Amino acid sequence: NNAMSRAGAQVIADARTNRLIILGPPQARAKLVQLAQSLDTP
Amino acid sequence: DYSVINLRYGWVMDAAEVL
Repeated sequence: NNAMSRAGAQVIADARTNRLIILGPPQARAKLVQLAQSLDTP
Repeated sequence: DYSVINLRYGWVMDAAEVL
Protein backbone atom coordinates (compact mmCIF):
# COMPACT_ATOMS: atom_id res chain seq x y z
CA ASN A 1 0.00 0.00 0.00
CA ASN A 2 2.98 2.29 0.66
CA ALA A 3 4.88 0.97 -2.36
CA MET A 4 3.31 3.81 -4.33
CA SER A 5 3.92 7.25 -2.86
CA ARG A 6 1.41 9.56 -1.19
CA ALA A 7 -2.45 6.33 -4.53
CA GLY A 8 -2.99 5.02 -8.05
CA ALA A 9 -2.25 1.30 -7.99
CA GLN A 10 -3.99 -1.06 -5.57
CA VAL A 11 -3.30 -4.25 -3.66
CA ILE A 12 -5.68 -6.86 -2.22
CA ALA A 13 -4.78 -9.61 0.25
CA ASP A 14 -6.10 -13.15 0.74
CA ALA A 15 -4.92 -14.54 4.07
CA ARG A 16 -6.85 -17.80 3.71
CA THR A 17 -5.45 -18.83 0.34
CA ASN A 18 -2.40 -16.51 0.56
CA ARG A 19 -3.24 -14.75 -2.69
CA LEU A 20 -2.24 -11.30 -3.86
CA ILE A 21 -4.32 -9.25 -6.30
CA ILE A 22 -2.41 -6.21 -7.52
CA LEU A 23 -3.80 -3.55 -9.87
CA GLY A 24 -1.01 -1.38 -11.25
CA PRO A 25 2.16 -0.97 -13.29
CA PRO A 26 3.93 -4.03 -14.74
CA GLN A 27 7.36 -3.16 -13.34
CA ALA A 28 6.05 -2.98 -9.77
CA ARG A 29 4.47 -6.36 -10.53
CA ALA A 30 7.77 -7.84 -11.73
CA LYS A 31 10.03 -6.32 -9.07
CA LEU A 32 7.65 -7.24 -6.27
CA VAL A 33 7.17 -10.77 -7.55
CA GLN A 34 10.97 -10.91 -7.32
CA LEU A 35 10.75 -9.46 -3.80
CA ALA A 36 8.08 -12.09 -3.17
CA GLN A 37 10.45 -14.83 -4.36
CA SER A 38 13.13 -13.41 -2.07
CA LEU A 39 10.45 -12.79 0.58
CA ASP A 40 9.13 -16.34 0.85
CA THR A 41 12.61 -17.53 1.74
CA PRO A 42 13.25 -18.42 5.40
CA ASP B 1 15.68 3.46 -7.20
CA TYR B 2 14.30 0.30 -5.58
CA SER B 3 16.34 -2.40 -3.84
CA VAL B 4 16.18 -5.09 -1.18
CA ILE B 5 19.05 -6.18 1.09
CA ASN B 6 19.69 -8.72 3.82
CA LEU B 7 21.05 -8.31 7.33
CA ARG B 8 23.26 -10.77 9.19
CA TYR B 9 22.87 -9.51 12.77
CA GLY B 10 21.15 -6.18 12.13
CA TRP B 11 17.52 -5.50 13.04
CA VAL B 12 15.19 -3.72 10.63
CA MET B 13 12.99 -2.96 13.65
CA ASP B 14 15.65 -0.67 15.10
CA ALA B 15 16.79 0.59 11.69
CA ALA B 16 13.28 1.57 10.55
CA GLU B 17 13.14 4.67 12.77
CA VAL B 18 16.71 5.39 11.66
CA LEU B 19 16.12 5.22 7.92
